[PDB]
Amino acid sequence: VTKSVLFVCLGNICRSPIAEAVFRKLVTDQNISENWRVDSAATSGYEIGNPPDYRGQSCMKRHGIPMSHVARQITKEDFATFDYILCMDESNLRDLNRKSNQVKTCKAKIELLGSYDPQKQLIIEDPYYGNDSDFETVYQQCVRCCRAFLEKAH
Repeated sequence: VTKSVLFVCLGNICRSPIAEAVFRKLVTDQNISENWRVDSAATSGYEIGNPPDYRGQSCMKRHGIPMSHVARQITKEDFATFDYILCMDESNLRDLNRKSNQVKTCKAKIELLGSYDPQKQLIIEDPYYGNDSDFETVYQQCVRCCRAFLEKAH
């Protein structure tokens, strides 16, 4: 059957849209995009409707990675339909775990995306109050973690 992954951050503007776009390009480059449902969402409603932070778009454009998204908040349905929910920081994880204990069906495994990093940079830190170099770090983390996740899901 199709496999699915939902990347999650607080606002779904800085971090999770990059993770989604990196993963989608990885599976498309490996001829298996059709086997995956890939998405991103927010724990909060703070940015609903908005495209990714344009600093993130600038970073993705440098790297040649297509990125298009409209921010949305995670829903109770997403816990039933996704195989994996991969989030950025421990505050996301606590939030997601709280929301997941409010539904009947939680198929998803809920984990830090950085738990996949061979370099063991566990937290993908919010770059909103940082600079271009922070978005670049987020990017690099997502490239390492997404490849590892694709090679062997936990």
